Amino acid sequence: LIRQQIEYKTLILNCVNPDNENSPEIPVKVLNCDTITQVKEKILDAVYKQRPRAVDMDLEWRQGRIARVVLQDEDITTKIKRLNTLMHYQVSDRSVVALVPK
Amino acid sequence: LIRQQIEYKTLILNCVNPDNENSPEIPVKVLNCDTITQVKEKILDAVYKQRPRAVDMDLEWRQGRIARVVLQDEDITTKIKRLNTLMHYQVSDRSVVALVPK
Amino acid sequence: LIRQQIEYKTLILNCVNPDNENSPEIPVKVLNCDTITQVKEKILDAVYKQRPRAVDMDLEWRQGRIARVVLQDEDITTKIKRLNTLMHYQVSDRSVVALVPK
Amino acid sequence: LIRQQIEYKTLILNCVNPDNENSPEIPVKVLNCDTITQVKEKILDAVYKQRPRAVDMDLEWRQGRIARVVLQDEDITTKIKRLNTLMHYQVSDRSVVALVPK
Amino acid sequence: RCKLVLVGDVQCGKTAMLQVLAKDCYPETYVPTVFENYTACLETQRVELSLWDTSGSPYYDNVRPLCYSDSDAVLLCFDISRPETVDSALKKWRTEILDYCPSTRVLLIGCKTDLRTDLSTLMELSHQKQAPISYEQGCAIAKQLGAEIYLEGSAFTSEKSIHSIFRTASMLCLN
Amino acid sequence: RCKLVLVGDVQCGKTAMLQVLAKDCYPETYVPTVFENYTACLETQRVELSLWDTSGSPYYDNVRPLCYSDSDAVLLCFDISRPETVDSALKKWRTEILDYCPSTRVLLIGCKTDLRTDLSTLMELSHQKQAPISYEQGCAIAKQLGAEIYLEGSAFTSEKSIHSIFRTASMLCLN
Amino acid sequence: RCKLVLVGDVQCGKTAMLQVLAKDCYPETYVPTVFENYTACLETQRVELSLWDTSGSPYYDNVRPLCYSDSDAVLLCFDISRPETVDSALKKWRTEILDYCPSTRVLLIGCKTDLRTDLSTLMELSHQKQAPISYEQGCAIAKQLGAEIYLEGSAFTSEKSIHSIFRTASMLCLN
Amino acid sequence: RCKLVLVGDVQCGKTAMLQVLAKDCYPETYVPTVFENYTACLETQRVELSLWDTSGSPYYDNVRPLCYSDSDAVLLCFDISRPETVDSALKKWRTEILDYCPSTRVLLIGCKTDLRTDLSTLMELSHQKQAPISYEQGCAIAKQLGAEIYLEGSAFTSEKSIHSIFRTASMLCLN
Ligand SMILES: Nc1nc2c(ncn2[C@@H]2O[C@H](COP(=O)(O)OP(=O)(O)NP(=O)(O)O)[C@@H](O)[C@H]2O)c(=O)[nH]1
Ligand SMILES: Nc1nc2c(ncn2[C@@H]2O[C@H](COP(=O)(O)OP(=O)(O)NP(=O)(O)O)[C@@H](O)[C@H]2O)c(=O)[nH]1
Ligand SMILES: Nc1nc2c(ncn2[C@@H]2O[C@H](COP(=O)(O)OP(=O)(O)NP(=O)(O)O)[C@@H](O)[C@H]2O)c(=O)[nH]1
Ligand SMILES: Nc1nc2c(ncn2[C@@H]2O[C@H](COP(=O)(O)OP(=O)(O)NP(=O)(O)O)[C@@H](O)[C@H]2O)c(=O)[nH]1
Ligand SMILES: [Mg+2]
Ligand SMILES: [Mg+2]
Ligand SMILES: [Mg+2]
Ligand SMILES: [Mg+2]
Repeated sequence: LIRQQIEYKTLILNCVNPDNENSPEIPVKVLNCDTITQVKEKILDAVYKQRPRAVDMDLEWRQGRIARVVLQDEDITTKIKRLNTLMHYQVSDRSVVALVPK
Repeated sequence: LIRQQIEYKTLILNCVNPDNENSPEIPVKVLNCDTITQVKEKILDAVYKQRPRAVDMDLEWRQGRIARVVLQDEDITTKIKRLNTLMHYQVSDRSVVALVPK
Repeated sequence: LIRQQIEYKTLILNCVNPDNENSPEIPVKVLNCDTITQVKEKILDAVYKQRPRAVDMDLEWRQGRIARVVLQDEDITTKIKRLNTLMHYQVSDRSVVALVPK
Repeated sequence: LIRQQIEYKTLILNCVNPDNENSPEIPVKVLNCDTITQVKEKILDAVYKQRPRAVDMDLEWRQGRIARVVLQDEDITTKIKRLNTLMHYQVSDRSVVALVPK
Repeated sequence: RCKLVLVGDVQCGKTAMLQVLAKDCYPETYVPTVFENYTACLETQRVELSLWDTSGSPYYDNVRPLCYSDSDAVLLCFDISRPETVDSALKKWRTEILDYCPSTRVLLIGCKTDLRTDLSTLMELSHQKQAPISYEQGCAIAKQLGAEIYLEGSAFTSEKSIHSIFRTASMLCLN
Repeated sequence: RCKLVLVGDVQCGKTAMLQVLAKDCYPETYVPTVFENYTACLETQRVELSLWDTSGSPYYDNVRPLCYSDSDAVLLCFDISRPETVDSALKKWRTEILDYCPSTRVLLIGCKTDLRTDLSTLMELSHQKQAPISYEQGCAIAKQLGAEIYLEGSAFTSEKSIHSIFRTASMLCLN
Repeated sequence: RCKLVLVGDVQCGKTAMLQVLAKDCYPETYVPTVFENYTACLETQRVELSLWDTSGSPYYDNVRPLCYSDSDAVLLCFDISRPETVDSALKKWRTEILDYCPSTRVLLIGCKTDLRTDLSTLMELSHQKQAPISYEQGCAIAKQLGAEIYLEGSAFTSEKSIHSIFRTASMLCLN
Repeated sequence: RCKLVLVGDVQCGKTAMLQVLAKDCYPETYVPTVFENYTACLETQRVELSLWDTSGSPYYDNVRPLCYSDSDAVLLCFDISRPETVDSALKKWRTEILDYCPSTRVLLIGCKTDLRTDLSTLMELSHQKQAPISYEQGCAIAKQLGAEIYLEGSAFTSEKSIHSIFRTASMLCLN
């Protein structure tokens, strides 16, 4: 079985517990080639074993205490039409993310 | 000629130039037993050799860059009825003051 | 009784306890017109109610943790021959001093 | 041609100019599997195109302004007898080194 | 935007706290305050703090009250190494706050907690039939006064302890 | 409340400036940024600054543009000791700003002015047929770009120089 | 003149302490050390300290021992929020010290004491069947090792706590 | 080990320099010195500096000379914003140095260089038929005095400028 020139890999994202921020983050296994929608689906499956839907939530990439950016399937960074993935944004393994209600 | 138990003395106040703050302050000779109204009159005489009147202006006592307090003849600090003086507030020689339109 | 033009006054010096520095300083009443020898005598009387003699000790004037200067009856600061006093050096009330073996 | 499990690679070391420290460092190409003696030989060939010999000099690995350690073919870190190499010490590409007279 | 006014006895450590909070700078040498204002910012919610420093001296009894106006809280400070400053808190300062801003929330603040382990301070207190004010005592004094909370720190040894006082103060004012 | 976003080549000195401004802390060791936000406050008029630090790396070309949103100014930074960073300013950075926030005011910011007197930097530039970017050159580059102002400083040697950049930046945004 | 070498696991807080002591600067962001040297001075007796910082990583097992030479003490550091670093102290670090400098006095140093009151750290430890290393535990570990003393502090929250570690370390080396 | 004594008029900026050098702390508020000593360390060659701060006041003319003993250099300081302090340097201070330590090397040190760009200082000097002392003027004054060098800086705006004065001072004393 052949590996890509630009390889696909699993990553763990540390998702903030929505009920209480100071609680440990929840690890969620995802693929770097996952679209932002697929990432949200995986977080919702893991964090909600009345569920929110992928389209009801924004994925937030967090840095330190306050800094955060919203990642989406399509935005000003999209190259015209591939859906944006984690590798598009270069989200690193073990990055802190959050799901925030739109 | 006898001196008071609590002595009267002249003081110089450094009054901010109203036209431009970064200009040198204007020295104004006053008495420590001067009421706040008499102080304002003296500043207006010195700084306006259509003049504002003493009652049109508040005397501001400045400390450093931002801190300031308004001094008046009568306020919550008055002992019932002596008019407040510089010595009442203990305004020091060479204190920076300003006249601000009420 | 007439007061001097340059008045004489008592001062308290806080003398370091020689047995242990971290112990409270010992207050010693002295005169500003006292010569350094008279100051040392007074400290020795107070701190030794085999005693060291005034001539066996140097008076140290301390500032903060480490800074210190030796005061003496005669040195490079003497005006030719008045013996140096506390007022000569302008030692302030409640200054920390120490007696150190020559 | 097969590559090692633990691969060999060229590295550039930035050697301090011995005549004047504030001058630019001299780049010297070496192998990570080079012994410390071979490294010194290469620096001496590059920096002396009466030459010092490899055995006359110590290789110094520098970090920042003051920190430095001497690297040698054999020392307390040697595993008993392979000569120490750059990869033994994990000297990184573009590390600052110096040759100092023993 | 939150306005806090600091009051308490001379040399109790008010200016040292504000200098550490606002200026990242500790004053080893005592400079008596008249009045002053600092601006700090911190996150609890971004909050801008206008911090008013006042003289602890009776000398300035007539100007200090002019600082209380429209304050969200008064920080009543005392020096944990000098119990006489707790006496002033319960007497002079309580009375002044009640005379000029009786409805304003008060936070009780202990300063110089580092001096609890300072040998020479401890020895001096012992010769005076005294001891350092403890944390537990601070809490009790706060209860007695009707202060909303007791908080303490050390401007001298812990910059973060001062940050935490004002973070907590800011949170109490926003809720 | 003013939002400033810092952009410019890797190692040009953006994070060093923000750390000095917001944290009173200089990073001797280079830690590559992804993105970050700082909060500072200063007087010109009290102003709260939200400062966005971005990676200068092409690696993060897809996430950095998400930081430009609703910014009051872009601070286009370059390293006065490396003229290649001025080339990037005129090319990569101008183009990116024009692609993502063309109507947003741009301030041109020189970093590391202290290196103009650093012997080893000077010697290196000379061997490369280069020289340090001068103040006069910064002003000219700002004119060519259409930047509103050129400002410079030294995070390494002058904390106040960084304060003055942001005071001036805050004033330009309020007027 | 006193030479101290700091050893202990990666991220345990060695470089943070030295930066606070020598540079008055706290590194929020982790930069892995290879090796480094700092110079500090303090009064106990003026003492000049040459402080050697080493990597906690196995990666650098071959170069770190070269730092032990002629050291007056080894400061064996661990992170009070991570008991696995105490395990390394009793095993890897004890063994390395005994292999390379067995006659050199060892001081046991706990880092990050502030994390004893950090809610999220506490919650994480609880989910791991762990807890923070206490002061009393540090003293016991020092006894078990044959370390001359246990000392602790917080580079993050108390600059003076780090000063006091090195003042005490300097005094132990002079006596 | 190098002993430097700082002398010069009141408020000229001596204590501000030593506080920045030794304590990483700038005194905004003027506290008149009597005498004091600081210890700093720096690399040129490790050097330990014992720094003696003296009062610029005539009040302390009788105690200040006791500080000159066994000094490796005298740092004769003046305030670049007040030319009257240059007059004192050429008259009072030259004469005192010649009376008490005539063979000791003297370094001429300008303080507060930042005030050359301060609008209100500039306006005040103009109304007084004065101007700020320039760098070129400092060099000329040093020549006239027989001082070994002229150096200047800004305790207020450049911590590194003060470090560089003392690094240079240390180097002159070692050679
Ligand atoms: N040990 C220790 N000393 C402290 C601390 N904070 C302040 N000090 C000391 O106490 C002195 C007085 O502090 P300061 O804040 O100036 O007093 P203040 O409360 O503002 N007094 P005032 O009301 O008269 O202006 C300082 O000069 C310093 O030496 C601290 O946390 N610990
Ligand atoms: N001489 C000098 N060096 C400086 C100055 N500011 C920063 N540096 C050096 O430059 C290095 C890189 O600075 P930094 O701000 O981290 O770079 P950056 O612009 O944020 N890069 P990135 O975009 O990759 O995060 C620092 O580690 C420091 O050594 C300065 O004013 N002078
Ligand atoms: N809460 C807290 N965190 C700290 C403290 N000291 C350091 N840290 C955190 O721990 C991280 C790692 O610290 P550092 O000293 O760099 O680690 P190190 O021991 O030198 N590791 P290495 O051996 O790999 O170089 C720092 O980046 C900082 O975030 C402290 O006192 N408290
Ligand atoms: N603008 C500016 N002001 C400064 C600078 N250094 C000191 N000052 C100001 O000048 C004041 C007096 O400084 P200081 O060093 O205390 O004076 P001094 O020379 O020690 N005087 P004394 O001999 O009486 O102790 C400080 O309080 C500060 O406000 C500087 O570099 N720039
Ligand atoms: Mg005060
Ligand atoms: Mg960066
Ligand atoms: Mg490290
Ligand atoms: Mg002084």
